[PDB]
This record gives sequence, C-alpha cells and structure tokens, in this order.
Amino acid sequence: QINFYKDSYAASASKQDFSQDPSKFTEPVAEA
Amino acid sequence: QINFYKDSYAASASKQDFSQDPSKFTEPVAEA
Amino acid sequence: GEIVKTVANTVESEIKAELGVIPSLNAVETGATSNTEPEEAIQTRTVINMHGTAECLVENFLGRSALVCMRSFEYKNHSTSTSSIQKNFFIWTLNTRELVQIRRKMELFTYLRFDTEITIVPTLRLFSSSNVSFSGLPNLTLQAMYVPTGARKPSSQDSFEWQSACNPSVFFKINDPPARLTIPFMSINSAYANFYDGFAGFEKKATVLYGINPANTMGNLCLRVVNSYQPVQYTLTVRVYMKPKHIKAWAPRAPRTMPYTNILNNNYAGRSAAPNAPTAIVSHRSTIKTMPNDINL
Amino acid sequence: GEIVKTVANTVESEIKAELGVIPSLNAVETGATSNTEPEEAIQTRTVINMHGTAECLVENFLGRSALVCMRSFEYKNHSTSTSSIQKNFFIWTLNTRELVQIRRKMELFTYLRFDTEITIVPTLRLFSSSNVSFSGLPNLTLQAMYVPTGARKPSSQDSFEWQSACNPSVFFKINDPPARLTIPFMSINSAYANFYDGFAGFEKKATVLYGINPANTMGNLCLRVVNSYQPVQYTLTVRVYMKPKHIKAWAPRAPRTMPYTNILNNNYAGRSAAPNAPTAIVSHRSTIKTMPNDINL
Amino acid sequence: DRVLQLKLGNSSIVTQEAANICCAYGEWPTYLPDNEAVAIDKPTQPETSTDRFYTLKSKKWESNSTGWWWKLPDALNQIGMFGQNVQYHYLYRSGFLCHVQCNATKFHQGTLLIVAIPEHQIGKKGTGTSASFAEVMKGAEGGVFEQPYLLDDGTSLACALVYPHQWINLRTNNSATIVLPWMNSAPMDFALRHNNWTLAVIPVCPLAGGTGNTNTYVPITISIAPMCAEYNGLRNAI
Amino acid sequence: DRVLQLKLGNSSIVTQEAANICCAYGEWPTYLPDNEAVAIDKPTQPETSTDRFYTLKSKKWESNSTGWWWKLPDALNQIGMFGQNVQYHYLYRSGFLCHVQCNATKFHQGTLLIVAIPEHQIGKKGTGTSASFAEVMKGAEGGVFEQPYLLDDGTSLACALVYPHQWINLRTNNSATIVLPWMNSAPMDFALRHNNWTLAVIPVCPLAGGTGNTNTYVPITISIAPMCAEYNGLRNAI
Amino acid sequence: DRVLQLKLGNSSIVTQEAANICCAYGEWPTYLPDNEAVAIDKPTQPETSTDRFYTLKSKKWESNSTGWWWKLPDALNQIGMFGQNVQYHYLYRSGFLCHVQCNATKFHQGTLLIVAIPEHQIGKKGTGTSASFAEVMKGAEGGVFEQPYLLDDGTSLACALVYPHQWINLRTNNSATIVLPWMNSAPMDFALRHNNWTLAVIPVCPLAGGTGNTNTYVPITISIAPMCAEYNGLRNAI
Amino acid sequence: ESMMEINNVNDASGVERLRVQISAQSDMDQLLFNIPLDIQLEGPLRNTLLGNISRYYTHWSGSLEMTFMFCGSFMTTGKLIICYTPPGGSSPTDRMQAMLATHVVWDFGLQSSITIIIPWISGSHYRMFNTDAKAINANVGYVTCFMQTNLVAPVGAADQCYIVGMVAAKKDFNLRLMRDSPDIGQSAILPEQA
Repeated sequence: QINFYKDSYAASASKQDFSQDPSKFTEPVAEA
Repeated sequence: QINFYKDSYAASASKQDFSQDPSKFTEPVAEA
Repeated sequence: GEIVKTVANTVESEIKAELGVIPSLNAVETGATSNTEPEEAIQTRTVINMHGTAECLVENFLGRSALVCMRSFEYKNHSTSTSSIQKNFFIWTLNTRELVQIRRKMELFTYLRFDTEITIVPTLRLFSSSNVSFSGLPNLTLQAMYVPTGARKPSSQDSFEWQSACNPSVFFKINDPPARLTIPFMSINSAYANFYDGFAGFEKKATVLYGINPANTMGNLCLRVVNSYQPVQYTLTVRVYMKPKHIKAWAPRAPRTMPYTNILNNNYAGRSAAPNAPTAIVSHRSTIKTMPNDINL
Repeated sequence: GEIVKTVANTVESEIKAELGVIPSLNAVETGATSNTEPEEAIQTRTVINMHGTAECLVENFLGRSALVCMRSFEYKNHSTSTSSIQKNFFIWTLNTRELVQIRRKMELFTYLRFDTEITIVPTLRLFSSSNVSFSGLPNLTLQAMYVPTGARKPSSQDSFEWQSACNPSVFFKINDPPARLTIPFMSINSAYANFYDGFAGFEKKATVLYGINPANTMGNLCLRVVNSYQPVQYTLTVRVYMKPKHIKAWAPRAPRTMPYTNILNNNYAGRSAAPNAPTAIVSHRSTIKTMPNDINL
Repeated sequence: DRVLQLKLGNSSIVTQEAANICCAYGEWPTYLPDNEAVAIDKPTQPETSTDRFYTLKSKKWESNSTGWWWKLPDALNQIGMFGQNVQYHYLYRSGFLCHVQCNATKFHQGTLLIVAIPEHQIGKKGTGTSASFAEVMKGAEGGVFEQPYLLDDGTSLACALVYPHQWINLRTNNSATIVLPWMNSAPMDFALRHNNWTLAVIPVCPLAGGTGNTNTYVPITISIAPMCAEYNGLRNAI
Repeated sequence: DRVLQLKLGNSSIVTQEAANICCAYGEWPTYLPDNEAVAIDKPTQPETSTDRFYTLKSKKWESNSTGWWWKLPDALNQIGMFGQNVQYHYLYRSGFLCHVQCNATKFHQGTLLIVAIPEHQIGKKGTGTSASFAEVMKGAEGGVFEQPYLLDDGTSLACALVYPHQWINLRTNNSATIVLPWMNSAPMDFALRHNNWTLAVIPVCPLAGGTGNTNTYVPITISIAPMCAEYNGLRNAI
Repeated sequence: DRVLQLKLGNSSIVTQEAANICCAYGEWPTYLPDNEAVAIDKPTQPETSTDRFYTLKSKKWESNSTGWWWKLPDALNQIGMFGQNVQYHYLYRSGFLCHVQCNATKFHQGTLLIVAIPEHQIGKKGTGTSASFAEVMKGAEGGVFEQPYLLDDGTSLACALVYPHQWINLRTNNSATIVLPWMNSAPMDFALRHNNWTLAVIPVCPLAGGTGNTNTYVPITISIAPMCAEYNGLRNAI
Repeated sequence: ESMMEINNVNDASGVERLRVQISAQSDMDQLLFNIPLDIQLEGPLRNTLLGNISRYYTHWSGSLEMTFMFCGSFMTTGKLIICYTPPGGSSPTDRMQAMLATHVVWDFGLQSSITIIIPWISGSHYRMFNTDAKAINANVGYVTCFMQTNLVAPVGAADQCYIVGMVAAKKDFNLRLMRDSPDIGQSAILPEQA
C-alpha cells in the first residue's frame, strides 16, 4: 500500500490478504 | 510532521503530544 | 487458514475399485459441504493451474467506488415576498441503501468494518427558462459539510452553521477534479451491521421501528453552493460515490432476490411473474426434462 | 505528567469491609476533585481498554480550519460625477471574535500560542441588475495584503499602498484553489490572551475601553480586486478560514453560555427564557423528581 | 458418529440418530475476554442455572407446514433463571446450543432444514411498513414463516445454506444440533430489544407416508441451552 | 476506627460514626468446602447479583417502641436475584452482613441493641399454641417485639449479649455492622421454611430529646448483604 | 491537615479549621528568572515590606448576598509599601496568597465558593458598552456580583471550578487559602491598568440558622499577601 | 468537578438551580431528587465542563463520577442513598427498587462529600450524543437519591438544607467524534457595536 497522510485509515487498499478457511462454512462439524 | 519551507512555523500540525497532568487542576493542594 | 493465491492444482488418479471407500457418497444432514475430490470421482490428469484468486478477495469485490447518493437542487433565488430563506443546499442522511448494486453487495455480509472513501461529483446545467440564453456554466464553489448526529443543521444557504469550525467541510469547485476524502470506521461497535434484528429504542411503541440500528446513526452530509444566487437558474446535481477500504467482512448472507422498495427496511413486493417473483425466483421452463437452450443440429 | 494515548484500564476488585478506609468519601472544600476509583466504589472486572485520546488533544480540538471572517463588496465602477475613488476592496481588522464557534472554542483557554494558517475562499456572483444577461463569472485576480498596524492603509482600489513592497500580499484568482499561507505567532507577548482584565492605555478617560488587549493590536487584512471595473456588476464575497497550528493553551475557562453581542467585549443580553437565559442556562423540568425522557412501557 | 449425548448442567439430551454437531462458523461459545470487555462492572456467571437445556413447546408438522422460527435470546427471556438474569440485568452475552427433535417411522419421509440465521431482519410482503414489535417478538411461542421460500425476507431458501445449518431427513436423522457462538458487533447487547440468532425450522420436503401412515402426528421440539452466559448492569427487573 | 466503607458488588455503604465490625463468633462467611458438601449437583455462585446490600424498609423509632426483628433469609427471599435464586432452587446457603442505620442529633439520646440471634424460636405469651406461619414469616416487613424484655421468648434481654451484637448509642454511634456466617447444623437449608439468623433491633434506652428536639422523626434502616451465597436443587420457581 | 499557620514577614495567620492550601495550577510564586526577563534595569525585591499579609475590609454575609470580588493587584495598590513600590515603579510582578475568613456556629449553614479567576474580563448585562474604569477598579473596597450565576460574564458559576478554588462550608471549614502564581503572558505588567487575578467569593448556599441563630452578623474577611514581588522602571509616583 | 443544575425548575433562578434542597421528612424511603444523565439534551449535566466540552463531540465512553457535598449544619445529620440505574425501564420512584442497582449510602459527617461512580455499563464501546434520549446508543440510565434514614437537625439549626452536586469524568473517559457545539449560535456577523 501507500499513504501520504498521518492517519493509518487514510491509506490505500490492503489487497494482499490471500488467506482462506472455507472449513468455517463447509465443514463446521465438531467431529471430522 | 512535514515541512517544505525554511521557517519552522510553516510546518504542519504537531499532534504527537500525549502528555497529561490533570493534577494541576484536580489535586492543586500542597499537602497530599 | 491456508494461503490461496492460485486455485488448486489437479492430481493424477487411476482406476479404483476399493471396498469401504465411498468418496462420492456423503451426508448432507451434517451441515457439511461435500468433500468429494475431482480426482476420486473421475480419472484426472495432472494440471498445474496458475489462475489467480486476487479478484475474488473481499477487498476487491467490495473495494470499488459505488454510487450511494444522487441529490439535485435548484440553484437560484428562493426568496419570495414572504420568506428570505435561501435553499441552494441539500441535506443527505448517509446510508448505503438508496442504490441497489452497492446495497446488495454489502448485504451479502452481516457485518462489515471498512474505512470508506467518498468522492463527490458535481454537475451543473442551465434550466430551460421561458427565455434564457445559455450563457455558460459558472465555476461555483461548493461546500460539503459533514454534520455528526446531535449537531445543529443548516436550514439555509446563508446559515451560520456553515462555519464548520468543528464539523469537517470540504470546499471544491465545479471545474476542479471531484472532491475526495476518507471517512474512517465510525461505528460505536466493532463493525457495521447491514441487518439488525431488533429495535433501536428502549420503548415498545409503534414509533420505534424494526431494523433500525442505533450504531448506524451515521450522521449527515450537508452540501451548499457557497456562491450566492445568480440572476439565472441552474440545476446542481451532486453524485456521491463511496469506496470501502480495508474491508473486513463476517457471516456471509443469502443474496437478495426481491427488489428493494425502501431504505428503512427489507420489505418486498416482488415481480408480477418470474424471474424474481415471490413464488418464482428463477424463470420457468416447460418441464424438468426440457432444455430451453438445447443444441439442435 | 504521564503519557496517555489510551484511556485507563480497569482493575479487578473484590469485596471490602475495611475500617479506616473510606474512598467514596472526600473533601470538596480542599478544591481537589474526587480521587475515588471505580475499582474501590464498586466491584469491577479487568478491562484492557484500547480507546485512544488523540482526538481530545488541544492540537486537534483547536487545530481545525474555522471561519473567522466573511466580507463582501460590490465589484463595479464606484466613480460618480464627483469622486473618482474606486472601492472594490475591503479592509478587515483581524480577530477571532466575529464568529462564535471559533470564538468560544478558544475562549475555553485564557492564553493561547499558535501559528495560524489562513485560507481565503473567494466567490463571485452576478448582481441582478435591471437588465443583465448572466454572461459568466470572470477569473479575477485578487490581492490580499496584510497591513501591520502603523502602516498606511489603502483607501482605494487604485491606491499605491498596494505595492506591498514590504507588506506581505498574496495574489490569487477566482478559479484557482483558495489562497493559503501561515501567519506565525506574533504577539509581543508569549501568548495571545482571549481575555484582558484591564485597559490598553495609560489614560483614565472613557475612550480607553475595558477588555482591549494592547498585544492584540493584530493588524489588518486588505483585499482588493486587482482587475479594474468591468462594464457590469459582481458581488465578491471573501470567506477567511483560520487554522491554529502548534497550539499551546493555558488556564482553561468556564465555557461561554450567553450569546455574544459584539467583538469589543463579552457583554450579554441573554435568551428571553431557558435554555441559555441569564437566570436559567439549562432548560426546565417540572420538578427535581421529574424525568423529561422517562422510559414508559 | 450418530449417537450423541449433550450434558449441560442439570440437563442431558441423548439421541441415537444424529448427523453431527454443527459449530457455527467453527466457533465454540466462550466467556468474554478481558481485552474485549467494555462494561467495567463485574459480571455474573451462573454457569448451571442458565447454561442448561430449556425445552420449548412443540410444533405439529403438517403436510402443508411452511416453517417455524424462534428468535434468541427472545425465546428464553422468560424461561428459568436465564430469563431472570436478563430481566434484572441491562446487559447480556451468551452463546446457544440448539437441539431440534423430530421423529418418524422408517415408512415416513420428510426433510427439515434447521437454520441458525444471524441478524435475521424480517422483511414483510406487500407493505412498506416495518414489522411490528408483536409480529417479531413472540418468545417461547416462536413464529411461522409466511414465505419460507424467501426466509420472510427478500433472500432465498436455496442460499440459506451459508448459515449454520443441519437437516433432519427422516431416513437418516431425527435430531439436529447447532452450536451458536456470540454473534454480534458488540461484546454485549440488550436482550429485550435485539435478537442475534434466529433458529428457523423449514420443511423443504413435506412430511408424507403411505397407506395407513398418512396424517401421523409428528411434533417438532426445540431445546435451547444458553452457553457461557454472563449478565451485566444489575438493576431492578424489567 | 470509626469511619468505615463496605463495598459489596454494586453496593457501597459509608459511615463516619461506626463502632466496629462485629464478626459473629469470629467467623467470616465462606463458600461450602468440598469435604463438608452433601448435595452432589453443581452449585451456582452468582457472586455479584446476590452478594450485595439490600436495603429494607425503614422503621420509625418512637419513644415507646418495643423493638423490631427481621428474619433471614426470609427478609430477602423476594428481593432481587437473591430471592429468584432461592425460588428456583431447593437448597440455600449464605452468610449475611447486616448494617443498621440510625442517626440523631448530638442533642438526642438513645440506645439500640442490634442482636443477631441464631435459631431464634419465637415463644408466645399466654397461649400453648405455637406461633403461626404468618406471625413468624413477615419478610422484608419484619416483625415487632411484643416482649423485648424476654426476646419474644422465655429468655431475657439482659443475657442477649451472648449473641453477636452491637449497640447504636447516639452519643457514639449511628450505625452497627454485624457479619453473620452460615449458622446451621446442616451445610444447606430450605430458605422458605427455616430462618437461621434473626436480626433484632431493640431500644434499651428510649429515644428522647430536650425542649424543641422532642418527637423528632428518627427512622431505623436495615441493609442486609448476602455473603458467599450458593444455591442448589435447580427447579421451577416456588 | 486542618490546622494551618501562614508566616509571611511580619504577619502570621493561624486557622484551626482549614481545608488545605490550594496552589493554583500546582505552582508556587517564584522570582523572575534571568532567561525569562525582559527589562534590563535591576529590580528591587523588598521581600518583607511587601511580601506580607494585607487584611482588607470585611464584608457582611447576608442571606441574600450575591457575592464579592477583589481584583489583584488593584486591591493592594494603595496598601503599604506594596502600593508605594507600585506607584513609584512602571513595572510589576508578584504572586499572591489569598486567605479568606468566615466563621459561624455549628448551628449555622452556608457555603462560599472562593475562586481565583485569571484575566476575569467583566461582561455586563443589557448593554453593549464595555465596563467603565470605575465599575472595574474599586481597589481595597472590591466589587459585588450582579450575576454570580454567570460570574459577571457570559460564563457559568457551575463551570467556575476549572479555576483555582476552595470552598468555605461552615460544617467543615472557616478559612480558605489559595496560592496564586504570576499569571500573565508577559513577565511583568503595569499594575495600575491590568489585573491578572480576580478573587471571587460567591455564596452558593445561603447563610442560614435555626430559631434564635437567624440574622447573625457573619463577616467575610480577605487577607492577601504579595509573594515574590519585584518592581521595575523606578520613576516618580503615579 | 463542576456543578450540575439539578434544580433546573421554573421557580428557581440563578444559583438556586445549583443546589438541591433537603428537608427533614415526616415520611420514610422518600425520593428527594433525580438527575437525567442526558448530556446531549437540556439537562443538569449540560452546563458542566463534562457537558460543554463533550458536546463538541458525538461519541463518548467511560465512567463518570458524581460528587454531592452537604451544605447544612454541623448538627444536621442524615443518611442518603444515591442510586445509578442502568437503562431499560422507568426511573425508580421506590427505594426498594433503586437499591437493586448501583448505589452508595451516604452518611453525613466530618467528610462533607460523597462520590458515586457511574460505571461504564454499555454494550457498545461508545455511546451517542444523539437527539433521541431513548435510543439504546445514547441513554446512560438514571441517578436517583432517596432518604436512607432521614435528615435530623436540632432546634437551633435550620430544618432546611442544601446539597450541591458536581460531576466529572474519570481517567477511562473518551470522546471521539468532533462536531460544532449546539450550545452557541449566530445569525449575523458579530458587529463592532451591539
């Protein structure tokens, strides 16, 4: 990202978050 | 802060002063 | 949570006739989604797939500038033989519900936290009066003032609420590039809620409406023409475009199918007939054995 | 003085019935504020609070651009059959008292030292003459000249005091982004005083006014349309916005409750009735046992 | 496996035909951490007088039933010491374990979708006026779906499987269990004015039987257990 | 010392004219130990919704007042979440902190004996029939001594100082504090049918004043805090 | 503690009912440092002929009194060698110790707010004309609040507690002491035309008594001591 | 600390509004006064440093303290119970309910003042300076004062007594979103002469 201002929320997009955990929704079962 | 001019007073805001001493006003008593 | 930049590769598989191993069978009642692999349902080849996933990230899916408001007012002299009030301003209560594309994208998630970027695009025109030469479009100075809830509002163009000593206000001209600023994440809670199953008040009466979220008392945008009235008319239209940044989304949703009828609730009247009727969301086909687009040779 | 970025955390506390230890009791007569802790008045839980304090810092509370002046003059030919003087200029004596929001914020402190940032926002219009086509808004060049006290003033648009060989002057156009510059801290003293309990002169007469601070003889801003008069009229309105920088504030104040009636003193007439009447600042309720907003179920 | 036992406080539910335990979004109700807390006053954590199975009234499954919903905590706000900690406290936080029961013979056929919807705002058909307090807050009695096909909303039942869900297919299952964590943007909430989970029981495939097994009386029973419940703002009962 | 502050849960009582804190028999209420427990079911220990000061109605101190008694837990069996844990639970155990309040001018004279009597069985005068349920169980209202000189019993007020006691002598004191442990032969008890502490407020020396200070309205206020309260046998409310 | 003695030069004030010493903004008057000085001519520092308690005239506290203010240095500009160093010198700098005295019986009730306001610019009601020289400069006589509720200004008495303040509540206190440092934007000032501290004595709760103690003559006395006083610009008396 | 206009009633003028008036009761358990905790709306807490300064902001969080100073006679004794009731229902009128909430019993004596902490009890991290008093985001609850025993004064002392209430923020107090104060207004540029 890039920022020209003090405030962190003024910064550009944060598009580097490639994590995935579909198991939250596809296998939400206690016992495998 | 940031400045593009010689003069120090032309600079941007100084917003990094997080000191507090409310005792000046809340406990202005000689004896604790 | 594994990192997924590129979609899954496909592994080579051979014939299989093993007992006790039934991958294509499964139990939907568990609430779990089928874990069957292409590799164990068919014979597959080795495929090294390099297709990216960046463009389904919620930051990109939601992080696009979208129209949320479009207000117009007449820029003229509103003073009459009785009242002196000038009214070349509009007040907009902020919300993401007046326009359906942005609304539905972000009702795909129950909770969202995002710092939002607002771009204001003003456009003028000359009103077609009984007799008026089109003498051009003036470069007026506009003032967009954020009025947080509880602050006093301007009820006139000349009001002195427009000092904006505390209220953030942005002055921009017609000819200049559109105004822009970033509003932070402001909910008194940890996220905005697109849906609120409750009432925003402690009282039971009918005046306390269902679905109104107290934390979504999001304040107002007051916009004014700083220039005083010209001898002639102009219709100023302001389009406000809003761009979520640093989005963080929770609890995906069943997508909206019915049209929105208002911004105060999620009520629906529906289509007269399919598609998107209350009794029929998908359009019809003659029979379950019918191909509407069967390939005929 | 400790550093406080985040507000205090809350510590866990248990039951307590100790003799000689009375934290909820205290002595207001000492002039001290109660030091009672939430932890020793009630049973508390451990709360790690990460709420910031940056936005109550005086640099941010005061360091916002605020309207301090708004002057308008008619841009035309002021020459008559008798006088040739052109008068498409205004002179403003600088002060923070013509507009109440900025005034009251900074009367919250007895003394302030701040380098100040001035932004000048000009706006034109075409005067509604008996018969005038709205032939657009010219891009006039304006000249804002700071005239320090004791320097000779311009009494005309064509005066030669406008050289600004020594006086700082800024030339800007209507269509260009608003003029801006930083004025330093200029008091002959170590801080500006918003209140002065005294007289600015050595003489006793009535002409020496109470509350006028000699160190606040702050000079003047003279603004002119450099362009000479057009065949037709225009009403030029100049809004001056002022932004304290590097603020340093002393001796907080009892906030103003009465309206301001003028800039030369802090006299007051008050409301006819509450709220903010001389005999009643807060609005009324029927009895001290009455809840105006009692919750009824 | 299929045989399951749930022991919470006094209560103990056994089922010999279970699918599994659905943990909504993979979570398991926890008490509020110190670094997430807001209210400074000390919370009360009863841990056995609230965290137990409360079995609500049973619903009759007709061949034409649209579906039922129960809103939480609303459904339990008058039941047991849970309700009396809600009434005497301004603030509330808990998770829920919802167990739905429906038995039928091996000659019966049917399918229930048991959905736990977060912040299920009920949209209403043919009117611009928002749902009234009465039509939303029904308590232990619960509510009935006018439009299960749209989830009493402009959404769809087909896409309802995003939400924590289980089925009761009478071939395979007679009970469904969903564990619901605290699902809110705030660490607490006023339980009398806001519901955070809507437990919906919707027949996708009607209850039916063959010759002689038609029109069998098949009830549907809901048992809900508060989980890691804590209350704050102790005051008089409301 | 004389200045005292009692902080229990929400509550906080300050007094600047206190004698001391009387700990009955030198004890300090504790939770039931594992080796003393009988009921196997897990107890609920609210710890803030019950363990707090409940201020009861005030009594007017006349120049002819015989005295007042409040029975515990009876006095609190309908007040707050304490009462609603008693109602929903068969079994009860707690200690009590009793704080009695009585102010008067330095020109007033009087003396109250504040006695906490264990198992104060009320004997009645001129009849062989035992005290009825109504005449014994008065709750927050409390009762009045017919015979303070005999403690509404065949005993004597003179020898009442065996029991945990404090005085309110208006010269010296305006408040009395007694800490009452669990006082029973059983680790628990059914709170609705048995009272283990009787808090008695008895004027030994009448309230009086001089010219102009006669017939002053001097109330007597009781604040009682359950201490280390725990309940067992969770069932429906009774 | 409550017993206090203030010994300055010749003077010595004792009080056996004091609250504490209020040091305005935590400061203690000091002489002007070399690095803060402006006037190059050598200052005179008498140190005992000025730095001493000057007791001003007493004010009668009525049941309807609005309040009084004394402006400094104005109040002392004619009293003692302090006034004669002010008259003979252009420039002035000092701090002040203000001690306010008010006694009443234990049967009397009342409350005085003793406020030291910096740069108390007197705003006047119902007129656009600024306060005249006479209405502001009253000297040892002091002034009376037309509007204590607004501090003879558009401000409020409620928020007057920002300023260095003490109370005289006759229950607790009969004297209040405030130490005032040099409070200005300049290292000196012309004492005859500018006042930097306004000492205001305002009754918030009226003086009252019971039968026979009504209409008691209760004066209010102000004693002010210059502190670390220094003068500059020696010339003829003005 | 800064005084609250608890006696914000029509019949009270000026400094009479800063003091609540307390008398010996012929009854018992009687309510004496209440305080609407509505900073945003016209209530006792408005004309305070907390109120004035916070009203330049839109959101807030943190505990408050109310300090009440008894301004009677050294011979006037009494006990008060000051209760803070979290929101959700009516403001208490009976001491038998108010005591169920956060409260402190206040005995008069050599220490003239009592502090009750209004604890931060909110579901949200912040509350609102909203125009709607009864919104879940805005309301703080109620502060009530009842007689615990009575006010007792001897003949030579006045039967009528004053209590002065002051409010302040504690160190967990936060103010977030800045706004123009509704307290001060303007219809024209302030002239050089009124």
